[PDB]
Amino acid sequence: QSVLELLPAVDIVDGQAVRLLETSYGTPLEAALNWQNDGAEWVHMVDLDAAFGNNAALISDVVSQLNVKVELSGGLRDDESLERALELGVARVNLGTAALENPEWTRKAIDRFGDKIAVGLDVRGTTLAGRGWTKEGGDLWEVLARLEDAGCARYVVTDVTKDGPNVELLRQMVEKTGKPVVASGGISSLEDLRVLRELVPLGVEGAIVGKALYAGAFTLPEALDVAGRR
Amino acid sequence: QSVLELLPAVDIVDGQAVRLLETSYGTPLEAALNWQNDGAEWVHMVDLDAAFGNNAALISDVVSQLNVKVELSGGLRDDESLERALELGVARVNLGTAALENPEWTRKAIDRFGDKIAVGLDVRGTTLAGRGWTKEGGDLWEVLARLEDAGCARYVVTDVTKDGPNVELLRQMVEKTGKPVVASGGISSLEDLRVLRELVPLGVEGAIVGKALYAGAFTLPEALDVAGRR
Amino acid sequence: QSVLELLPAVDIVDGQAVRLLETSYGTPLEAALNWQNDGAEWVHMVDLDAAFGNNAALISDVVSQLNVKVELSGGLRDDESLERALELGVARVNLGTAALENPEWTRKAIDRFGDKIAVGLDVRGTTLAGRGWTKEGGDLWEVLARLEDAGCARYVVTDVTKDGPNVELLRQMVEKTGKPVVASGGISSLEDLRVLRELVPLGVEGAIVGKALYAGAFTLPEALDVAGRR
Amino acid sequence: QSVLELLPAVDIVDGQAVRLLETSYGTPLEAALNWQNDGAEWVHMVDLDAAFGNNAALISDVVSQLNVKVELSGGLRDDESLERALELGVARVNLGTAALENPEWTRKAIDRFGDKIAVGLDVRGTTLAGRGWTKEGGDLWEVLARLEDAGCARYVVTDVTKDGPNVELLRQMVEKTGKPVVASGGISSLEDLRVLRELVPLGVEGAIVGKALYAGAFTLPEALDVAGRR
Amino acid sequence: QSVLELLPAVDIVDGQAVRLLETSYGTPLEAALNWQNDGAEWVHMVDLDAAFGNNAALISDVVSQLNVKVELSGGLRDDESLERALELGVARVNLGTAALENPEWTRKAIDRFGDKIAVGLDVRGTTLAGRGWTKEGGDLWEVLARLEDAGCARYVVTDVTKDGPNVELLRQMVEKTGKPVVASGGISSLEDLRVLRELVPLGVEGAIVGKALYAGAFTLPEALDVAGRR
Amino acid sequence: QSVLELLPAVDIVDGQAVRLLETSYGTPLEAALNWQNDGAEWVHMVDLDAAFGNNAALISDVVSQLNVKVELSGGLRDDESLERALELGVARVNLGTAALENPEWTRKAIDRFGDKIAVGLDVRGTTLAGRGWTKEGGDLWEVLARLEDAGCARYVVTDVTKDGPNVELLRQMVEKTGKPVVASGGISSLEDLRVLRELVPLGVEGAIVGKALYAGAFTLPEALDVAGRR
Ligand SMILES: [Cl-]
Ligand SMILES: [Cl-]
Ligand SMILES: [Cl-]
Ligand SMILES: [Cl-]
Ligand SMILES: [Cl-]
Ligand SMILES: [Cl-]
Ligand SMILES: [Cl-]
Ligand SMILES: [Cl-]
Ligand SMILES: [Cl-]
Ligand SMILES: [Cl-]
Ligand SMILES: [Cl-]
Ligand SMILES: [Cl-]
Repeated sequence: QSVLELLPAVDIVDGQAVRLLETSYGTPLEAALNWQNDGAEWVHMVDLDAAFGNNAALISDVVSQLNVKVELSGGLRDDESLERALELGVARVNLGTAALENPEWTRKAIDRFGDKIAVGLDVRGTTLAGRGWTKEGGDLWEVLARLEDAGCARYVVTDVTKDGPNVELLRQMVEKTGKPVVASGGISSLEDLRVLRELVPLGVEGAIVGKALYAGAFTLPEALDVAGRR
Repeated sequence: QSVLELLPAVDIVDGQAVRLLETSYGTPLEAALNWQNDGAEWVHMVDLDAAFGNNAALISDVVSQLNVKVELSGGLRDDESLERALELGVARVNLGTAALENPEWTRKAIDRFGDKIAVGLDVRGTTLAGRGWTKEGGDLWEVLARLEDAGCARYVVTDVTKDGPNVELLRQMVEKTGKPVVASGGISSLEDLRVLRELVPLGVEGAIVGKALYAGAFTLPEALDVAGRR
Repeated sequence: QSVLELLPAVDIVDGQAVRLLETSYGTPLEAALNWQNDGAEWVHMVDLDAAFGNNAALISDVVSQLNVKVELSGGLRDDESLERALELGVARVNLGTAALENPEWTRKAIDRFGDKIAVGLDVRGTTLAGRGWTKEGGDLWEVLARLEDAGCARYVVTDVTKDGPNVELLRQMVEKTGKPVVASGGISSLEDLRVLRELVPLGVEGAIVGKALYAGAFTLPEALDVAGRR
Repeated sequence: QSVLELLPAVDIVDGQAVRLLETSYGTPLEAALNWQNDGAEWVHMVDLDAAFGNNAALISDVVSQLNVKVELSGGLRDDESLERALELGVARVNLGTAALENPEWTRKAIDRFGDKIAVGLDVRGTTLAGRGWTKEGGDLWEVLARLEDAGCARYVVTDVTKDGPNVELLRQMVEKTGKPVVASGGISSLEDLRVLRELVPLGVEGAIVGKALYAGAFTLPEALDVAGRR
Repeated sequence: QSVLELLPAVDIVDGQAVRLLETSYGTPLEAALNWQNDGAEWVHMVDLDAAFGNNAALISDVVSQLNVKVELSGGLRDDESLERALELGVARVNLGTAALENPEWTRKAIDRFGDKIAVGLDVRGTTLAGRGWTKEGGDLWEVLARLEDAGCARYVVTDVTKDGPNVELLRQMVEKTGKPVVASGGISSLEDLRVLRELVPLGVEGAIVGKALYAGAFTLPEALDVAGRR
Repeated sequence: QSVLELLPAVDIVDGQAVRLLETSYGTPLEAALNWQNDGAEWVHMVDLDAAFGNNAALISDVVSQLNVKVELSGGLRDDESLERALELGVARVNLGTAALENPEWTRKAIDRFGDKIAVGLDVRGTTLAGRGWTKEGGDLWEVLARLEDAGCARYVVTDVTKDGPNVELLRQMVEKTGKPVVASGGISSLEDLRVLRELVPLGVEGAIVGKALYAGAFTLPEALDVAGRR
């Protein structure tokens, strides 16, 4: 059975990161090291300071001192922020809002950096998240169409609903694009990982895991045993 | 028996939050996680720094890493503050003073954001709280009348007296508006939760809990057993 | 026997407060919570940062999360400082030096805010404390006369001598004014609390307690048993 | 036998103070409280931040919450610094260098504030300490002559040599002035306290103690038993 | 058998450094001391703050208080940064990107400072790492050719791939240059150290070790036993 | 046998100092106190913040509260820095680079302050350390000649090589100058202290100790037993 990659979360907030052992804080390195110690191949690192930051050295420490691969997201919205992030040596970045608000910029980024770029999409069902005073979340399939035309290598789809994984949506995206899709959200137990691993032959590549870890539904080693060991 | 939702409090003060285990401080995530671990569906998060702040990343961490829903209040007084708060992805916000001092702004907010907006009212009996040099707390029923005309989805009524829950007031508001009302204050024991849960069929939706928790009157699991488990 | 109210001290210094368990520091909330846990009805909170500060959020946390009533003092010397303090929702404030240096301002404050205002007087015997290069402590009875004409609701008299409670002075003030008087200083043992409680029928309302607590002369529960439980 | 007062040292450095239990740091209040707990009547508090500072709130906390009397020194060199220090309510201050470099200012201070002012003199044998590029330590007896003419109430003489107490010098000063003299330095054992206590009838009032405490030569209770209990 | 030198890593990030005992943070001195305590001759110190800083005093502390030799890298990109680093007294520095982007500057540095200068090259296989919007990693052998013409004393080759040591590349560089080469990356077990030590007679001088230490593959004493004890 | 004075090191770095008990950080006072507790007469205090700072209060605390004598070095390079350091009351200072780069200034300092001034010389064998872009370490004997003409009271010679004590150099300097010389570096065991103590009759006065302490070669009490107890 083909392996479902896991990307346990590391959130950088006020220049530190929670680590799940109970909880403690410390550096992003210590949080990512905890996951590596458990058998992780990847971490999904979100720089929340940058998103809403000067954590470049903290991020570079993770890249330089750990074997785990870093997928970095948060505030990668313009030429300077993107170039600086890639200069840190991370394995991959995720673009988010601006990549959908600035489609030509996203295309320019994909053209230049190729498989180092993935695009994140936050969804409630099949609706894109986000509502401001004058802006609304666009049409998911119209957005996907633009990214596909740009040759986006990889999609990260985060279900943000609070009210299991959306298999139908993940299926539709893998079929429209023929690209790897990474799922996030909708995971409450190891059974949800089983459900996602059944989709690996269809193109679901991996899952970001975080909420279920902090909720104590399972540990990372338990998740890796279910998702698959390479 | 219909369930009374509980919204245990998390107060962000100097960029940290007390957690009740004895007390310790740490991040808002750790405080909200403690409640989630106890079975909470919601937390009522007050950004006191913003009210009297740059806690956006701390708040986003809670939203992103926890299953608990966040009702966010504190300093949501103008277009920028409101839009920024909603951009954090929180389930709901509460407006307070400005929403009563700027009725047209409140109406504009309700029109645009709908059920993401609730309005908080601080009361002593049936008098609105607040006295300045030249401003006084307005007429509770005149204020409610304006909010009802605006189509406010939900009210959060906090009894600030220090001298049980005001059943008569909560009854009157649910009947005037036909909207859900969340109670805060006047809770000293589990019996007060019983009293409030009897009002769920009349439209009392939930209770914010905080004072009684810190006073040791009960624990959150004990409260949830009384208020109801879904 | 009529109860003598106790107002155990909480001093906010560099944005933190000592807590007496040995001593430890933490937030003003944790200090006030310790007293509440012991049975306190009130705390006497002094913002020393403001007096000699941006502790508004820390103070609001105490008001919002605790059942104990807060009597707040420190740097309440002008329209802005006073209005901001009252906006925090505290039960009562104490004015100090400026209230005696600006009698018309004090009168204006008393007229507007009524029983939310008490005035603190520091004394050595019957002499008002304070000596600068060009200013001296005024005449205690001349100052009291002005406050009485203004209708001051309540006096807090702090004996600052270091060289038991001054029963004669407290008696004279209760008789001149017919107002409640709160005593501070001159307490070295539980017997001093007995002495003060005998004055409750004459108008001594309460005692601030602090020095004797830190000196280990008694604990707060021991003091409350002597002063009276409501 | 007349009692020799002890004034154990508290040094405020970077807004904190070492406490001798081993050593730990914390607030000036906690350091002064440790001495009070041991039976101290006085502490000799040096604000080193001010000397070489905004510790006003920390100092006021000590004054307000402790029974121990504070003798405050450090950076009290001009009208503003002196007035601010006295406004903190401390029992006594010590003037140092400026009081000898600005004799008329010192006289003005003594005239206004009387027994709240003592003057500190640092000595090596009978030579005043201090050598700059263009300034030298003046003549001890010529300096004393000016202070005596000014009516200085009290002298604090600190022996700064590192190469027992100088009984002859302390004798000469008490006889020239008829004023109380407080000794500091030259104390290596309890016997040195005995030597100093024999001088109490001649006018040596007290000793600052610090070096011997940190050196472990004795504890404060042991010192108080030797110096005398009132 | 000729000894392979080990250069265990110390990364200075936010003015502190992780130490591997589990992990803890503290000063760069404490991290380097841990390695020295284990038998290290060298540490490879990276100032990540400078790279992406004012850690000069922290670095000087290591140089001054420890017997271990420091190889310092990070942000040594111009005349001022280089001169300041060498003024700290470190045994050796490593130049990185600028040394390849500014070949004449690198030559000037090598000419002046000789064997105090080594040049670091980050590689994926035989491709130089780094891709920006308009800049790409140059040709490894063309870069090496320029450094050889400049008389570069020593090369530090870091394999940054995440997808054993590259013996062929290390062989080619030692043969092209006749200079010592230090390897970094590609070490997952003690066997990889054996592989590298076999290359010591060919000119591989040492290995930086870090990833494998934090991964728990071996301890530093275990590594030193394999690499060789002098 | 004449005693060899020991001057255990205290390095002030980021306003704190490592203390060797394992290691911990705290204040310079706590570090110097540890040495005093072990029997030290002197500490050699280096203000690395000043060298590469506002540690004046921290330094004054050491001087004022401890019996140990302080030899202070670091950044004493000009009239203001030197005068300020001496105003802290330290027993002695060491001048370093500027004293050799500004010989007339050094002479002016020696003329004014006499035996309070010692000059530090960093050496590799008999070569003065330091190489910049345009400056080189001068000729050791030519530098010494200038200092001797100036009447320098004392020399501190630090061997900075990393590749026992240099008896020949220390001998030559004591004979050229007839002044006390303090050695630093080249100490790996108690035997090296024996070697240095044999030179006391020739004019070697003392040794700074630090590297060997942190390396665990001996403890300070063990060193004092070897160097001599007065
Ligand atoms: Cl990576
Ligand atoms: Cl998850
Ligand atoms: Cl939420
Ligand atoms: Cl409650
Ligand atoms: Cl209150
Ligand atoms: Cl008291
Ligand atoms: Cl006092
Ligand atoms: Cl002493
Ligand atoms: Cl080095
Ligand atoms: Cl490694
Ligand atoms: Cl000294
Ligand atoms: Cl040494």
